[PDB]
Amino acid sequence: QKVVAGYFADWQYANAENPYTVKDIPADKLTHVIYAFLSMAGPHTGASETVQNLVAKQAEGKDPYTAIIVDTEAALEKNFGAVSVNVPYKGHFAQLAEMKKQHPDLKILPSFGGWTMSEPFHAMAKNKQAMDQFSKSAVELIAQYDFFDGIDLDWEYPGGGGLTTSPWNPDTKLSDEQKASEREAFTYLVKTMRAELDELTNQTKREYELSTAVGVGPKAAGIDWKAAEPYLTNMFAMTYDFLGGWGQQTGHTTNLHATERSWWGMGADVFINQMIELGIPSEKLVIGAAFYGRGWQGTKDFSGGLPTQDLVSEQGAQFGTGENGYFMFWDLVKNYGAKQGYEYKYDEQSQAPYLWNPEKKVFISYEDQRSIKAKANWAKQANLGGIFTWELSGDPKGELVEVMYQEMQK
Repeated sequence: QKVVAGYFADWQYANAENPYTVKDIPADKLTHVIYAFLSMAGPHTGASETVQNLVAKQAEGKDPYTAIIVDTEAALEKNFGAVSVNVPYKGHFAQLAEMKKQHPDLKILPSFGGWTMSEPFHAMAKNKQAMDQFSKSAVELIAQYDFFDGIDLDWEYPGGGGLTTSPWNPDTKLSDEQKASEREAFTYLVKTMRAELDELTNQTKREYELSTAVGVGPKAAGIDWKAAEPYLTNMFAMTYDFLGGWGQQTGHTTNLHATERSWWGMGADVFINQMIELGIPSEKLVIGAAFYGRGWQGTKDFSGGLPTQDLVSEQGAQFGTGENGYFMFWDLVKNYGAKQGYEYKYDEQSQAPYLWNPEKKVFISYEDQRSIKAKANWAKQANLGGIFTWELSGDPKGELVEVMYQEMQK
């Protein structure tokens, strides 16, 4: 029985072009739904003003580093439709409670953190009591919202390399002291959360999962996997965002196979193998697939052949699906076809599709049925735990979910 997991972004329903809700989830084809994102009462100076305000409102009258719902409008308030379960809230959470009733073998996890809300973890990790407050309160939160089956951590990342912790800027770079501190803090955190969840099981007789997202390359080395892995159920390997419009280096964002034409030798396979070498058991690792793409404009010295290890562009694409340089799968399918000047290409060696617009010199790296099938078969061959996607709304018709399910469970 393999993991087939989908992240559900809490904000996507509000896009009138693809107003994706819990009711749109192909729950019969998934083993896990991961709700993104919750946080804690701590600093979010690096996030939008909107998130900072929401956090501040939720933080009021709570102890520092209490686990919180951030977008409570989405989670609890918005009426997405009547349900059969007897819960006093609406929002996505009522829909999730209904979904759990209708699909009782499905696991539903909240995810804490993500790119823009990882910042507070760094403050939290400086104090044992802060970690203990987060752990206790996160489990209290799922105890209240009892359709959840555990907790997913998305701290990007212990040892830095995240939004507010770039190592290449002296202003944000973590000291070596801070990196060692955070390495030990992550082990403590998962040990403490696992014991808290164990206490919940003493009370409810239900099993709960504790899982984490895992960054690639140096982003995985910041955790002591040999010490931490016993406490963790699954490791969601973020084998995407290898490249994107934040940099000029152009190519595959989520290619299965590293090749000689990979920028810096990158590929999912090499990164998953590295994770195994660091001590994550293969059967716990879940390979990451994308229902999005990333793109560039002003791609240089390229005419639609195979991408190479030195391929650059003037800049990230100054357009996207609701944010520049970021494209949802559905948008690519509907609006970036041959008739719009974009030629479909497939790098068979890398197992990755890409679009090339010769007239606009636009290169888009993405993921499709072919590459997802390749990833799922590779996952089976590598004795991995399964496959996951960021994120479900990219595939409104559930066509890519169908491939994950069919290929991962065959």
